Amino acid sequence: MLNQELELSLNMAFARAREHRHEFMTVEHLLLALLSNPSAREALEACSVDLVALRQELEAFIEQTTPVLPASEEERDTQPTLSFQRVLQRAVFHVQSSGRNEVTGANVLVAIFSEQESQAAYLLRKHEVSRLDVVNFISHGLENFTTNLNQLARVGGIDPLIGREKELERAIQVLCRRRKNNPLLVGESGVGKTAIAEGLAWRIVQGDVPEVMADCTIYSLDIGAGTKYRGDFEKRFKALLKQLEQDTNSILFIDEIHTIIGAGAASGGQVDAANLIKPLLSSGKIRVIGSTTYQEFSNIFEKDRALARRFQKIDITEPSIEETVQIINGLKPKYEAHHDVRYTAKAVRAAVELAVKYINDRHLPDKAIDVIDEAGARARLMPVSKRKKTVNVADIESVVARIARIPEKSVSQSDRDTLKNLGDRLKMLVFGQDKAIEALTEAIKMARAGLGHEHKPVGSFLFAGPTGVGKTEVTVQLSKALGIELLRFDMSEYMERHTVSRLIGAPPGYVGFDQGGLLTDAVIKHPHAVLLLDEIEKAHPDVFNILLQVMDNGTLTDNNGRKADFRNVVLVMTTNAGVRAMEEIKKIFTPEFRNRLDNIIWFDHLSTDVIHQVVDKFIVELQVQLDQKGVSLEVSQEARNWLAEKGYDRAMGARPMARVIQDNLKKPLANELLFGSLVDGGQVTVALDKEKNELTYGFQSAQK
Ligand SMILES: Nc1ncnc2c1ncn2[C@@H]1O[C@H](COP(=O)(O)OP(=O)(O)O)[C@@H](O)[C@H]1O
Ligand SMILES: Nc1ncnc2c1ncn2[C@@H]1O[C@H](COP(=O)(O)OP(=O)(O)O)[C@@H](O)[C@H]1O
Ligand SMILES: [Mg+2]
Ligand SMILES: [Mg+2]
Ligand SMILES: [Mg+2]
Repeated sequence: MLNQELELSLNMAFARAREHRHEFMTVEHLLLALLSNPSAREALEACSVDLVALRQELEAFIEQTTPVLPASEEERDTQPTLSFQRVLQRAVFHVQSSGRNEVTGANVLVAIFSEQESQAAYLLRKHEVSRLDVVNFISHGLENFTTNLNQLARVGGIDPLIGREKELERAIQVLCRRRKNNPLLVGESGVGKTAIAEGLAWRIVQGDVPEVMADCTIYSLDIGAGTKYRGDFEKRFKALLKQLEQDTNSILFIDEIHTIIGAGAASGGQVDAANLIKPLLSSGKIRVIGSTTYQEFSNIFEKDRALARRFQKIDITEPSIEETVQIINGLKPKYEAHHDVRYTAKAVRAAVELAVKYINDRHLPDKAIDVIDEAGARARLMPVSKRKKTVNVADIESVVARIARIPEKSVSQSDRDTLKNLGDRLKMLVFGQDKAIEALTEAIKMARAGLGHEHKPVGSFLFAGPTGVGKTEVTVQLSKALGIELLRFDMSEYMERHTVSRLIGAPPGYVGFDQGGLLTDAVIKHPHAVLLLDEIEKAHPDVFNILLQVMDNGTLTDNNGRKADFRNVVLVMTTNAGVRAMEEIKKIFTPEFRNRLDNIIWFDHLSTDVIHQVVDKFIVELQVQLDQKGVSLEVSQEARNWLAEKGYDRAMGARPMARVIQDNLKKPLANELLFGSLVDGGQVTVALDKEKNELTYGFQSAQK
């Protein structure tokens, strides 16, 4: 009774339903199959129907609503619904009563119109295909950015909006109010705030929005944390608003509304320009849909108050797992057509569930769609594009793992050579503190070997010991040996309320300087770094609380929802407080603070031999400069003793050494190097006049 072609179309649709593992074979499956059927195809072509858009809409609906049934034990196969059987039976009855030999796809197409409450019939009417059309065929033959969203909808620049009926209903209801007419979509990034504004414009086009909003057109404004860079925000915006307020039912969508208003301007329009237009202050009234995040609504919008009261807040919550699975299932056919691949039902669910578990700084549905797009694209890298089959979760897992992070590079070469030699390298610049450097390098190597927490700084150290023994020098050299930036902050400048009777008397907040800008700005600008905090004992308790968060979470929150990632930072805090005796450090710093440290790196006093090594180091540096000028510097043992004695103090450590070397070894050579015996090279002998306790200087030209 049915055509060969019809029966083939049925088999191909039956085939697709058992590989997608659909439990039901529906009327929408039938219409979809009819798109491959020659007679039904030609009928739809005669009515000028874009078969691809119909293909996409049917497939999307089928995937969102058809239950999948792959599991274990006693279960069932693919089964035609009562309605499906009803349609085919209606076609057979019509055809037999009409005097025709066989049922064709076009006859089934006529039968589908009688399924009044079906999605298939709904889509046919949406595409303006009338039942009569098939019967007649069977028998015979603002200026630039992303503006007019209504126009974008008429073509296909806007991706379809799945679900979120309640949110759309609430936005429409808000726009319909006499006062407080402006919806303010509030939600996290990636949740779908822009998608809802855009999805509304589509509803206006479809006429799925009541008569009062029929003439409405949604215009999106050219936005994208504070705007004021050349032109004239005052007149251009005024001319824009007058062109919108030009007697029309125009809705102005302003994405990221927290940009223009709430923060801080520099001009004289922004907040004040829009404020006039909302109620009435001209000869019209406009409506605005805003979009912002939860934190930007509470703070800069509601408290600083730009226009907060004129807006109606609509909470746009992150979709659930199942709601997101429905969203991906509804977009899936467009991704499959683009990537030439098929995503399994299990991969789709895995994309959503694994993104929820491991991509924690982002939100659904955005992060799940990115994973799906990325997995489809990844398939192109493998030869041509390996279709996939009854497994695909493993692909999703690789993609999610790449997004959740993996930045390696610590194996057989380059980094290995520096880490293995760090101890020795630092021991060449800093003496008398082998243990300190050893413990420091053991901790860097441990973290570089992938052993440690991901949500914590590379290392958190408290460098304790006496003044001028190598604490600052070690961290400065550590940063140069690692090849990373050195971010330095003095905690004596962050005590909050101690320095004022002198002249520097501007301490408002201080913690405000670390937060509101400095500390975070420096860490965002230099993710890989050594963060040195001098004299940590003088810091204000608010700084310590901030430091506890850094050591616990590896992140800071400041400068308007900014994230300072401390994951690749070596935190070093130096203290003089105890004076290495170790029990004194326990009293000064709380157990809570001390137990979050990876190590309290102890630094000892300098020996007489270490002080002599510091002197030699200063002398070699000078010899390097002098040797390049053909000048040989020799400093006698007694003179080295003299420099050691003068450049070291128990209370200052080796702090006075630089000055002492400069005054007694560098300055006395200046005249001879410029206009004396050393002009063309030569020798300098520095000795000690014993019973005078003063250095001796001998010169000889490169004229022996
Ligand atoms: N309900 C939805 N249906 C289809 N796609 C959605 C839906 N919600 C969000 N998206 C998509 O997820 C991504 C993030 O949505 P978007 O509107 O940009 O989030 P937001 O504006 O809140 O930051 C976009 O690709 C958007 O198309
Ligand atoms: N351990 C040492 N090895 C080599 N030079 C040192 C050593 N200790 C001090 N110095 C010299 O003295 C100066 C002061 O050292 P520094 O690390 O800044 O002291 P502190 O331990 O108070 O932080 C350094 O710049 C360095 O020139
Ligand atoms: Mg957006
Ligand atoms: Mg200081
Ligand atoms: Mg110090």
